[PDB]
Amino acid sequence: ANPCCSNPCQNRGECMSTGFDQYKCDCTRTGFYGENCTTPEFLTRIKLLLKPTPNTVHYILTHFKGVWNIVNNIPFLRSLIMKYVLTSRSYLIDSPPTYNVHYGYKSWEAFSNLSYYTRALPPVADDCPTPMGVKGNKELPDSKEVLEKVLLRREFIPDPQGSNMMFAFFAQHFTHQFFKTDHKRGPGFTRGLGHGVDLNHIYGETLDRQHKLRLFKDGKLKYQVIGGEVYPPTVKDTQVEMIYPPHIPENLQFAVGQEVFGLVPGLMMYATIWLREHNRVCDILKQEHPEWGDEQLFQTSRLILIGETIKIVIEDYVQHLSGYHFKLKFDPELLFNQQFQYQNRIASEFNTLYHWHPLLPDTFNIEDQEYSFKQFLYNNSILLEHGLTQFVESFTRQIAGRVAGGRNVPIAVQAVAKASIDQSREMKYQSLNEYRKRFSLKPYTSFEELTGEKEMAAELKALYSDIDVMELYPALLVEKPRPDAIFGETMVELGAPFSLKGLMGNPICSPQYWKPSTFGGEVGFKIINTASIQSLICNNVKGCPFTSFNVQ
Amino acid sequence: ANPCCSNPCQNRGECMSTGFDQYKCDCTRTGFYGENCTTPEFLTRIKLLLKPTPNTVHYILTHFKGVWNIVNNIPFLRSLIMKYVLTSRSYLIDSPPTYNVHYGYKSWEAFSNLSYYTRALPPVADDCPTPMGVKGNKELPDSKEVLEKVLLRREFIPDPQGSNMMFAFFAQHFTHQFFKTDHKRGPGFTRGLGHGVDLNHIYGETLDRQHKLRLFKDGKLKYQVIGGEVYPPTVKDTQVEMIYPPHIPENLQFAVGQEVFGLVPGLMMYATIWLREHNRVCDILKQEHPEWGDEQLFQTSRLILIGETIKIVIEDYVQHLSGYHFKLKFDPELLFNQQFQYQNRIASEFNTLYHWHPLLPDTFNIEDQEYSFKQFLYNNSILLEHGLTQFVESFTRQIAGRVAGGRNVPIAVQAVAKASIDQSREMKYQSLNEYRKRFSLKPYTSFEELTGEKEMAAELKALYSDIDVMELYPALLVEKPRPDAIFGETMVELGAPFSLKGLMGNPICSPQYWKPSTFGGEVGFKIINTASIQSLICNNVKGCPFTSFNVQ
Ligand code: HEM
Ligand code: HEM
Ligand SMILES: *[C@@H]1O[C@H](CO)[C@@H](O[C@@H]2O[C@H](CO)[C@@H](O[C@@H]3O[C@H](CO)[C@@H](O)[C@H](O)[C@H]3NC(C)=O)[C@H](O)[C@H]2NC(C)=O)[C@H](O)[C@H]1NC(C)=O
Ligand SMILES: *[C@@H]1O[C@H](CO)[C@@H](O[C@@H]2O[C@H](CO)[C@@H](O[C@@H]3O[C@H](CO)[C@@H](O)[C@H](O)[C@H]3NC(C)=O)[C@H](O)[C@H]2NC(C)=O)[C@H](O)[C@H]1NC(C)=O
Ligand SMILES: Cc1ccc(-c2cc(C(F)(F)F)nn2-c2ccc(S(N)(=O)=O)cc2)cc1
Ligand SMILES: Cc1ccc(-c2cc(C(F)(F)F)nn2-c2ccc(S(N)(=O)=O)cc2)cc1
Ligand SMILES: CCCCCCCCO[C@@H]1O[C@H](CO)[C@@H](O)[C@H](O)[C@H]1O
Ligand SMILES: *[C@@H]1O[C@H](CO)[C@@H](O)[C@H](O)[C@H]1NC(C)=O
Ligand SMILES: *[C@@H]1O[C@H](CO)[C@@H](O)[C@H](O)[C@H]1NC(C)=O
Ligand SMILES: *[C@@H]1O[C@H](CO)[C@@H](O)[C@H](O)[C@H]1NC(C)=O
Ligand SMILES: *[C@@H]1O[C@H](CO)[C@@H](O)[C@H](O)[C@H]1NC(C)=O
Repeated sequence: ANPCCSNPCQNRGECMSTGFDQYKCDCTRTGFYGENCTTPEFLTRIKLLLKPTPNTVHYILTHFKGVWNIVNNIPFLRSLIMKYVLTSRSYLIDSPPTYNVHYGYKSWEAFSNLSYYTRALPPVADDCPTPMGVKGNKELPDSKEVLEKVLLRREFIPDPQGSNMMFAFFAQHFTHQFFKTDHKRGPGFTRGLGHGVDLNHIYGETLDRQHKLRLFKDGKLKYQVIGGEVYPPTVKDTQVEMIYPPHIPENLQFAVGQEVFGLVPGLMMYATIWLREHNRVCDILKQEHPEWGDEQLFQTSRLILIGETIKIVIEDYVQHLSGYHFKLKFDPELLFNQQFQYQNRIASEFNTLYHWHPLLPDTFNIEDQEYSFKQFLYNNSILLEHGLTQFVESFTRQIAGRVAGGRNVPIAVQAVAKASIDQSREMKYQSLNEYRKRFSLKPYTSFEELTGEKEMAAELKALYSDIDVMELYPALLVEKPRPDAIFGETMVELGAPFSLKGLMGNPICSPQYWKPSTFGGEVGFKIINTASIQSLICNNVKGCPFTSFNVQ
Repeated sequence: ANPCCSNPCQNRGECMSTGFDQYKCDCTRTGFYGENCTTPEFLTRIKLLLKPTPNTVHYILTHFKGVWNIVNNIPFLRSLIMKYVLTSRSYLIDSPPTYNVHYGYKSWEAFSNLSYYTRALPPVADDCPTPMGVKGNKELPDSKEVLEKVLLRREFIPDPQGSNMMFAFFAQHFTHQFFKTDHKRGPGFTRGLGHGVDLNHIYGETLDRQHKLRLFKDGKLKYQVIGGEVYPPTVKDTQVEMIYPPHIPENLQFAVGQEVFGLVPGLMMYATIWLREHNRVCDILKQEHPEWGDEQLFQTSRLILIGETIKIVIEDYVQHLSGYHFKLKFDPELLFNQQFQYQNRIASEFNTLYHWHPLLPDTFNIEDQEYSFKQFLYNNSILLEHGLTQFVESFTRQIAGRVAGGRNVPIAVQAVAKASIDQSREMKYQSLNEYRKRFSLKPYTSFEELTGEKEMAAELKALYSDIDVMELYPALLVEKPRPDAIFGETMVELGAPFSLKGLMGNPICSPQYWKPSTFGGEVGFKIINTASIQSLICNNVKGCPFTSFNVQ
């Protein structure tokens, strides 16, 4: 019935119903006019001709290694380039946020209710004749069919970028501070009211939990020593609620910021590394500030670890993902004479696109052992058995799986992949191509253009019939990868903007925050500005083991 | 104890303790350097010489009536001027917010905890030797003494700007959506988690309350008809919690967004006017959108009333307060090519400075009657007795009191003035002069310079001894007023920045919001862009009585 069910309005024009059968597009500031915001304004046509495609730009970022080598060493050029990578993307994210699972038009409820993931594209109205709007059949294809036919791994396909398990677990650990779906309410709701990098996964969402996690001397987090090694405290000692299956002995129930982290030893590894890091920074701060009390030492340390986390993500993590020869930089100052909103809201689609389960291997290989999924999950002995050092050495060596290119979701975790499909539909996601369009990408004209091959395309075609009805999530995992890259174009172009907004939108990047005293002086500031995945592990793991995000 | 107690750092440098007895100032981006951020940089000296004082600028805004008359009629000049008034102030507010009652240094707790009023200046550390830091005596003067000596009204001093009761009650009504101190926690905490103009005082803080207040047809708010006139529903019909003394009969317990509004008939007057307005905009929207359901009609109407509210406040309310000959304009577009944070956090100091109780008259005069405080409070009969029309006519005629200039707090309300003093101290406010310095104002060098007279100055001197120990709140009510103005310099210069930030920071002012479809089309948009205090009363109060914020 809804006359906007067709997504009539293009180039970001907003569709509004003007009577039961008519509609109108608001093209304000889109750069286009006409009934459907498809006729470009003169100034808009220039831009549309002087605008390289993302695939061109990526090509330039991943070639001319010699030229980038020179740029990387001219601080003022490096700054000019990073500033461009930061700002070019800004315009792709609504901020303040707009829509959510229940609101396809702006409302105060949508803006003000922090429990919702926000939405880059509004849901398909409940009374549209098809799931994707007006196109396709009354129902989407059997999710199980799509799962089995183009998603499930036959043979393990390694990531050509050499991503490793140190990377896979870092992504899970880091992303799981802001992806915390509140399943009691539904898939489109969140328990991460911080809506960003606040390290609630170390310190807790709520003051109540934070306080159980704290030692209240020297600003430190409680911890225990086992075989001379530092580890998170126990549930028994802290009373913080954790999710453990009943058969887990009280002494193995580790308490950390995030209630789910006890479930995977990879998580607990990072949880332990970051716990050590926080207490480490405390000793540094106390040294500088014998006048300081427990609160200030604690809060300052937290501010510093937020900085470290943003640094490592941009300069090591995204760096490695990108494959860029240009050396990415974490420098808030680059946005200071620029228009930018220091605020963020986690988008449902960001969450969805970030279900990188293909990363996971068939077995988890530590030292001599090869642990099956069954053996690895909820088994922290494995951690105590080998220790952090051996975990880091091992995970640095084991290659992670390719995410795009299709057929690489481990069977052990198929239920999670099916849910990703089913819950997308539940949330009334628009189609792959609508999302491509929304991110300034050219719609795919056939399934074969999407996959870059024939077999999976043919299966997808038989299932969906029309490319314009293809779904975002599966498309992501099935897409033709960039050359020797871990992802396809859609993943990158949707992901980068959400990612940089959540990184740079954090308040410590704001002018009033981004200064030495915020972090307890120049020595605190330097911890942030010199932080790296290597130092993090080096400072906190015994024998300062070498690590990196790819199998060297 | 704390080295930072004396407030050593100037020009917005941050004080940090470097050892028990030393300190350091972070002057990053202040424009000054040196141990105390007092030595200006070359570029800073130019600015400091080409910068007119606020008292000069005010003079220019309130004279040359002929010139402003021309500027007000050249749309592009009017736009250039308002843009300057908007932006000149921006730099005075920390956004993202920084400090609060418990945090004198930035922390994630301070930033993230939405229950706190933020702070424009950090509290005085708990272990400073004096209340103001290092200056003054171990305790401030008897708050009662200050109350009685320079705050209590002998004779009613009328506002020379001719502010009236329609104005007084509008400020109470409007401000009381974002000033809602949570007294269970303490004076530095708020129940207004919207931290701005969200009209929760009409619609409720929580979804639960909103829903009890709503009719669920045509997007309307419940209401009742009494003697052919429309009024808010009752507590018995709705179950919404209100604050009424026990002797109030169930049929007089009106339910509205803000639990406290039943306490003053002036509040209930506006509460009724805005309730009517909301249902009025619903009829308009249904007419335009017969396709629309109850939710969308309700939410859109709310978006529109937010807009109307921001419009009226800038173009009528602040207009009248300012005394400016320049015609202020509500135009979000003026900030679109500008650096600005669409976000806000209510400052404790804003709350404090807005305790405009001197506005209140000795009696409330409606038609023939002269009601005492005792008779007026919690008495909604008075409203049903005379009706809205007669209330508007009467309150348009009755002059309000002058706020600055001293000795004008009605005795009936002395307890509230004392609390304002006591709770300031409880929250560890810095001194008047610290706050002056913080808003780029020149410290007062004597009490006589503050009051502009001798008698109240002498009393204040005998009480405080040192001008540099004088307190913000009393100073506000006692200050020498601008010429024939309602306020003194300190009130204006502190007040204006907080005020404009809360008005313009609202998301509907953000580019992705400020467009017709957000408000259900050009007809909804036009309601916002033509709204005025007069159109509000006229479309909603029988007889379309003439109203205004000032006495005729
Ligand atoms: C290591 C073994 C893993 C298992 C057994 C697993 C399984 C699951 C399960 C059951 C969920 C939904 C429940 C939850 O919140 O935890 C989930 C969600 C998710 N997974 Fe994983 N996963 C694993 C690793 C990873 C990795 C490496 C990533 C890469 C970032 C990842 C990304 C995500 C994301 C972003 C969600 C959504 C979380 C939420 O909405 O709360 N997972 N996975
Ligand atoms: C109409 C008769 C009025 C009465 C009986 C009254 C009384 C009070 C009382 C008892 C309080 C503190 C009570 C509490 O917060 O629990 C208060 C606070 C306050 N008053 Fe008034 N007042 C009146 C009018 C006004 C007006 C015209 C203004 C002008 C703006 C005003 C400004 C304020 C403000 C800003 C607060 C702070 C409340 C908060 O922090 O949440 N009042 N008033
Ligand atoms: C963010 O949006 C959420 C979804 O709208 C809100 O969650 C919903 O709030 C309601 C309570 O405020 C619940 O509705 C039910 O309403 C009936 C009416 O009479 C009550 O009796 C019920 O007790 C109440 N709940 C139950 C158990 O039936 C919704 O169930 C509730 N949850 C969901 C997922 O819809 C959030 O409240 C909102 N957040 C904020 C801060 O307002
Ligand atoms: C914003 O900051 C507020 C002020 O710190 C927080 O409010 C405080 O949270 C505490 C709950 O975590 C309460 O403290 C008490 O702690 C002991 C622990 O052993 C409990 O037994 C007590 O029952 C608990 N309070 C009670 C009911 O006695 C504080 O009372 C509470 N309020 C104040 C004024 O401090 C807010 O929690 C915080 N907001 C967020 C979102 O974290
Ligand atoms: C979820 C997500 C997706 C992308 C990014 C990201 C950000 C950036 C940058 F440079 F803008 F910072 N690049 N970049 C990126 C670029 C290219 C690839 S690739 N090698 O798969 O084509 C992979 C990642 C980050 C997070
Ligand atoms: C609480 C508060 C305080 C000041 C203002 C304000 C804002 C503005 C402006 F500039 F933005 F338009 N002026 N302006 C203002 C200016 C001058 C006076 S006056 N007649 O007392 O000197 C009174 C008010 C608003 C709210
Ligand atoms: C209204 C005309 C008199 C005002 C000036 C009074 C100076 C302060 O006088 C005070 O008056 C208070 C209010 O009645 C009383 O509660 C106190 O006992 C008294 O000290
Ligand atoms: C917009 O395209 C044209 C108007 O130029 C119109 O025929 C069409 O109906 C509109 N879009 C859709 C989906 O039909
Ligand atoms: C957990 O790991 C331990 C130690 O390596 C192993 O012996 C045990 O079998 C594992 N338990 C499960 C249920 O996999
Ligand atoms: C800052 O002012 C000067 C340093 O230039 C010095 O006299 C003074 O003591 C410093 N701080 C204080 C406490 O005034
Ligand atoms: C309330 O007002 C009514 C009529 O306006 C008046 O007669 C009555 O005395 C007042 N009641 C109180 C409680 O003062």
